[PDB]
Amino acid sequence: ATNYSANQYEKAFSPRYLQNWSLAKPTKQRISSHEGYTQIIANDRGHLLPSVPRSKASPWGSFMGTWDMPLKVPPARVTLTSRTAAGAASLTKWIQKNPNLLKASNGLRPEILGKPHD
Amino acid sequence: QRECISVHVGQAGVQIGNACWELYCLEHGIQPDGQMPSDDDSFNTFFSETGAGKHVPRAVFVDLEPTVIDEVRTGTYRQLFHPEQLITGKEDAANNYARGHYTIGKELIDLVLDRIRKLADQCTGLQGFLIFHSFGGGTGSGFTSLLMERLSVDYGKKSKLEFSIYPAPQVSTAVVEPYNSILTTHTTLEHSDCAFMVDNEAIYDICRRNLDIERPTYTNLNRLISQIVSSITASLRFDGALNVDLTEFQTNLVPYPRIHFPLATYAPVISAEKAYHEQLSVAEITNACFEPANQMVKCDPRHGKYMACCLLYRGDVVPKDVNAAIAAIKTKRSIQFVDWCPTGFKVGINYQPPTVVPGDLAKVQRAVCMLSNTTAIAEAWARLDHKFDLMYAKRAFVHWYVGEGMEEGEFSEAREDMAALEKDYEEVGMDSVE
Amino acid sequence: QRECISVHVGQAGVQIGNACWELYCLEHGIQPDGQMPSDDSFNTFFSETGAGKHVPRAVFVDLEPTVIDEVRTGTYRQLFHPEQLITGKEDAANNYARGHYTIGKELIDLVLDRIRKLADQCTGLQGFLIFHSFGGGTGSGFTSLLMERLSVDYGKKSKLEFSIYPAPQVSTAVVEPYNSILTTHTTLEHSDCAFMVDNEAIYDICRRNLDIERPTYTNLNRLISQIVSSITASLRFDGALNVDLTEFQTNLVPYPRIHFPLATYAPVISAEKAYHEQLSVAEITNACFEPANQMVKCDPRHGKYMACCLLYRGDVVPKDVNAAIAAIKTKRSIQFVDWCPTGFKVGINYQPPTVVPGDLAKVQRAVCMLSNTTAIAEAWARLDHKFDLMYAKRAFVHWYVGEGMEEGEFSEAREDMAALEKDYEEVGMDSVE
Amino acid sequence: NFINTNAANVIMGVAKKPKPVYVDKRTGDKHDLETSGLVPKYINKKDYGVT
Amino acid sequence: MREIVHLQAGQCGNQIGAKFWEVISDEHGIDPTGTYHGDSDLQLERINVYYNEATGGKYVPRAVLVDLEPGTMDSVRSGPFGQIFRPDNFVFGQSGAGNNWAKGHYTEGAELVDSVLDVVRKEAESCDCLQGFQLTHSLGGGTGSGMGTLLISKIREEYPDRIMNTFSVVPSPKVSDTVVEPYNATLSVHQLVENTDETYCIDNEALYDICFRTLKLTTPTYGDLNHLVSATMSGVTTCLRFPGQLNADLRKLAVNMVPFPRLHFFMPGFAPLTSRGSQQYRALTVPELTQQMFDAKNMMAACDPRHGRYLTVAAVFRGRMSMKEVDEQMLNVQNKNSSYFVEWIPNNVKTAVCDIPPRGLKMSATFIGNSTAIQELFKRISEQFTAMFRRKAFLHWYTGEGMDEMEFTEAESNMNDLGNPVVTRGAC
Ligand SMILES: Nc1nc2c(ncn2[C@@H]2O[C@H](COP(=O)(O)OP(=O)(O)OP(=O)(O)O)[C@@H](O)[C@H]2O)c(=O)[nH]1
Ligand SMILES: Nc1nc2c(ncn2[C@@H]2O[C@H](COP(=O)(O)OP(=O)(O)OP(=O)(O)O)[C@@H](O)[C@H]2O)c(=O)[nH]1
Ligand SMILES: Nc1nc2c(ncn2[C@@H]2O[C@H](COP(=O)(O)OP(=O)(O)O)[C@@H](O)[C@H]2O)c(=O)[nH]1
Repeated sequence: ATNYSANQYEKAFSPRYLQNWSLAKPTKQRISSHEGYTQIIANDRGHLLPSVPRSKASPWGSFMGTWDMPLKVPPARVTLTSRTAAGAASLTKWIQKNPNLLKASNGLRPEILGKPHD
Repeated sequence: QRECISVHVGQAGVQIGNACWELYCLEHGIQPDGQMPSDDDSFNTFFSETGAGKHVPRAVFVDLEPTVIDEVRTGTYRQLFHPEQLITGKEDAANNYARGHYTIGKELIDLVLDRIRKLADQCTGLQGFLIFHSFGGGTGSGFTSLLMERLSVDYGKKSKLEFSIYPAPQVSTAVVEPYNSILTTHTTLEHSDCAFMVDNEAIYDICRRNLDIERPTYTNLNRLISQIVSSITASLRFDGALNVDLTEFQTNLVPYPRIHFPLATYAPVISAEKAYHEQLSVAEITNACFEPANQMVKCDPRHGKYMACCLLYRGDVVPKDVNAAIAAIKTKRSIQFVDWCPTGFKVGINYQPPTVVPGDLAKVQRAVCMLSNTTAIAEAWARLDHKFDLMYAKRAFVHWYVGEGMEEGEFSEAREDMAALEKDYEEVGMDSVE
Repeated sequence: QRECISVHVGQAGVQIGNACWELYCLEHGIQPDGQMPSDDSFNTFFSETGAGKHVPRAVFVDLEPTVIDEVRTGTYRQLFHPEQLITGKEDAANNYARGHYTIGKELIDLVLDRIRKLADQCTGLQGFLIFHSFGGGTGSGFTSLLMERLSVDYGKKSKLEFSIYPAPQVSTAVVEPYNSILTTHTTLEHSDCAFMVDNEAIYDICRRNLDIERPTYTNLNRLISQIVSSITASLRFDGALNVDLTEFQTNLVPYPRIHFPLATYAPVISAEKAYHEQLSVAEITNACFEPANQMVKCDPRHGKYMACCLLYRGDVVPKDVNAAIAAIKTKRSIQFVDWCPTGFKVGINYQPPTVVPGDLAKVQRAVCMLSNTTAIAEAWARLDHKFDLMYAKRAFVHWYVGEGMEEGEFSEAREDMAALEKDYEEVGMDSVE
Repeated sequence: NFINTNAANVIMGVAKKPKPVYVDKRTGDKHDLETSGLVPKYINKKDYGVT
Repeated sequence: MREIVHLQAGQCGNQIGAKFWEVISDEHGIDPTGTYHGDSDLQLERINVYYNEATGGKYVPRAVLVDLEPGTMDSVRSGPFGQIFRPDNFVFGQSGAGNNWAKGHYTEGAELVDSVLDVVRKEAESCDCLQGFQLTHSLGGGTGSGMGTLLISKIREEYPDRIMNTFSVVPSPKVSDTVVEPYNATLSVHQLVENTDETYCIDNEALYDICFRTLKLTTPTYGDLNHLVSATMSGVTTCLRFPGQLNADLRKLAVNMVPFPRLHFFMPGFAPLTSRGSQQYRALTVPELTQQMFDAKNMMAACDPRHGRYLTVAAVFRGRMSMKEVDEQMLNVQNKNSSYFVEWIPNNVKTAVCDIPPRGLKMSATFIGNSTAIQELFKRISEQFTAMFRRKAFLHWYTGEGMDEMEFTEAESNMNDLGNPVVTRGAC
């Protein structure tokens, strides 16, 4: 699945318009045109060719469930406005000290906006 | 296109829930069977037609202990709530936040988040998630935290109000309440949006003096909390003059990041006999919401300054009489107001007159509900701290928490951030002298 | 011209067949005494003989009496030709060997003959729907023997293997691990689509969605029967997008080996919970993905989808099906492999699911998904771990060695099963470029 | 001094890493997580993909 | 032929424009079903300025309804004149603005601006000679302010030579209706100043004063309050809708009231207003119309014009009336009150006099005043904004939605840099 774009008809197939309220997968907007053939990367059984520098993520998706998630979960929203330097540092180090929540299918996807008073 | 998922968590919740959804029903007609006795679409804010003419409540009652939810699965409203929306468990949580955010609570989280998703995948425009709990109990303080945090992971920056029963200013029905309360505020300080607070001691007096009920029980109180949930959601169910949605209460109240603890206060809470002698006029109803003897959270609003107050006039309220009242209350030098808030009085004038449940309260053709964020809630946080410390000093009743998954240290980090909260109310109070 | 022959094998298959044919006889009116009470849609499953009698195009085969010697004295005795029901005289006694080498090479001949006769009275055969338990002898031993020869004869002809797979925890056989590894080594290059329906899963689904705390193998077969009646509704009833048996393979099995699709059904309500539910195309579709409504205890979320085929039987307006698959293609909980951009087959029929006096309710719409999740790696890993907790101490190897299965096989079998692990992993990795 | 002994006991203790149990039904039916197949447990073996 | 595209954004914009469409449907003879049921042929003569033709004599308003919460449009549809608009012009989005200018301008409203501009483009190209746009909104709060000014900027970059009239409900001096009205008003006025060609500022407190002191209403509703704004709306677009002598359309009015491009904020006024105890004491004449016009009691903005100088003044009359009386009255008011008018503009008043009054009266009069007194409104928003912005109060959501400190600093500095040219005319 790549979740392509229907170009003109996208306000229908937007996530919040199809009654999906959880943070959903994004849609790929610009389609890139390539030319010529594309070489084979695998074999008949589906195993990758030997040269082929592979990825580093797990072969299965990182669905981090209710027992694998870190305790004291960082908030989804953080805007660092009218907040002190110490509290801003505490919140930023919190969301940076929880790394695996940031890189997950059922991840956090935080919004880090604003700027504390020097 | 104005639905509101309600997650009632804990005895208090399941119980305020019974009261809240009874009012919801009598208001739109939905009988104690779903089938509306019509022979129109307003009900969608809380109900979901199956097509067979059955309107199912949009809620998820959750309680690690049976009993409370089970009396709802065998009572007048036993055919309204879809079985899988009443999710109980097997073992309780012994007034121990620990076994509500760590052990006997992280088991029901998966299924509740599941049900919440289905009740969301049927909404054409969710407004928010009204979570009702009690700051002082296993599920009330434990499951809510876990639920709130996990919600934020999914539904990210989506509204998430929190009607709550704040620890009492003297009564209290537990010996470990103080702890659970401080721990809860910490895990929800950054994950909740606008948590409304109603103290029980307060409603108890408001019922002995204004509603002539000498011996009030939890039901008399619960039913008044249902009238407040009505006014907060009335605009998105009935027509009015100045509609107020559930995304504006987070903007026109919560001032700075942490500070997010508005207080509730109702109007025309009179009692038949004492209503044959009252013109319950917009002014009277408003002046009353600012009287330091009606604030449904014992916290004399005089010992503090107002930060933001959003009034909600439900009924026959001439728009002009509202502007007049707010003016009068502003002049009165008794009521105070911070300097960084010139305009601090928000107004919502709906039209549907308060609904009368065959039970108590008078039939008023006008009523207001104020939701101010007074800096006078600081006294409450200080009192909660005196308590937390009087015990933490001897690490009393902590064995139980370390006896679940709460590393002793967490207790410290909690009260330490509660001290930060108190220091915040001092700054947001002081008025620039420049 | 759209005929399909069923080859129910083993007590498991002979009992899944009872329910299946009760539903098939109901769908097309064919009475228990083979006589449609005063159109040609039964020809997919029932052939009509001169004397107005619709006989079943099936071959119930058990290497012992009993199971089939109860379908010949049951309420459906004047329906099955007294030759289709083939019975042996000594069970394979939980021994793939006593079902692929001993008591079995003495029945394959007759079985293939009855298959040819039923396969000569068919203008256009869509394929052979086989039913076997991946645990017992006949279920493992014979299914293999049958599949191997079925290939030699009907070559291209499809061979869909509906099968009961070992469960995560519960199990009614100590020699199950072995038998399973063995059958999935011979039916890995001679089968086609192998739909797996674990019991623990159904047992759970029942208690949870139907409120039947203590179920029975019947409650199960009935639900497995509705799954098969959904795969073969286009070959009989009318639809907007019809899917032939030949399709369920092409558009599902990615690489030759990965031929083990999973299963799941929708509206599994109990005529009392269905009074508070809307059962809309969205509700039914999102439920065919929910990990709690899957027919093989395995959370697909901890895996990666490879090719889901969603069938829709009932009043499914096309745009509904679209918005549904589209909302799925947006939720993060569900993730797909990179090699499969388009990953959804859609079959919209019109015949509302039939009600066989039992447990489920009459519903207007209902779906059945056959996903090829890579989350089934845990199953092969678990199954092989057990085959290794035993084939290390050479336990219960004397039984198989004494009926044929030259010990050597156990090894070569576990080796291919280790390749199954590798494939599933690699066929789900990614490329930085 | 029992105040100091109890305080030291609660200060210097690690808690559980509690056992993961999940509830599937509305009633409260508990099931262990590892033994059920709804967890990655046998993926991370030592004989995966190798004889 | 001239056309006006009517935009209504926000709850306040939707309700005011709904009452305005009721007013002008009564004036033109359009029933709630959408036909013509009238008496004079002068109503179809210039009906192609607010109404598009359809099949079988249907007249449909050329209005775009915009709101990020589809709840006020629901009441508008459920009202009397609900089945008159296009269902395809009901551009809504499922969301909640929450009274954020940031959320109405830099987020979710930006997900509706494309559909809104599609409908606006369709209505604009379904015309012969478009003259401009009439947007109804409230500065205090979201949707009307944020999304409204986003459409203002977008429609201005699409059509740079068309008259843009913004009927804006400004924040009130006495009480308030949204906490963050200083923020919304500051940002929305910052957008309005370098954009629109005409801005009519209506204040609700002034509406209450003209409903209690002048009309002597006992129970005024928002229908009543919206009706007088609707009356000024109908009065200003009169010369291109009904025949008369000395016609003045929107562009002629803009030319004759703005001396400088930034000084386009006006103060509307309607003055056939009489109380229920006093319409039979009324002494109907053009001089009392001038008297009840110019006095600081019927001003619909909370800015006392006696506390400043009139830069420019317009009066659009509506009724068969003599020219000597009108001309002599609007020379006489300037000759008498000499310190309330700027001396460097000799005869700083315009006159238009159409012939066909509103049905029920015989003389009507719409007042437009560009005066120095709007310095009071902009200054009041300035100290409210400064008191809210020194302490970074309620800036939590405005920076959480994406905006910055410099946004608010630039808005306040621009509103002060408009407060300076307003006050420089009081000291010449
Ligand atoms: N209105 C109302 N308030 C309640 C009710 N029950 C409890 N409360 C308040 O809530 C506080 C504790 O309630 P909860 O936190 O919900 O109790 P719980 O979480 O269910 O924990 P346990 O029932 O003891 O296992 C008490 O101090 C009461 O003040 C109720 O039934 N109705
Ligand atoms: N619906 C249904 N399923 C069944 C029934 N009996 C068994 N099964 C399934 O079949 C599996 C075991 O089948 P097998 O071990 O292959 O039976 P077998 O090969 O005939 O072995 P024996 O009975 O000892 O001769 C069980 O795990 C069940 O899942 C039944 O009566 N009805
Ligand atoms: N004249 C008039 N003003 C209204 C009406 N309804 C609301 N308002 C004004 O609208 C202002 C608030 O509207 P606003 O917050 O912008 O609504 P929003 O656009 O949906 O966010 C209030 O100050 C009211 O004075 C009406 O019917 N008539």
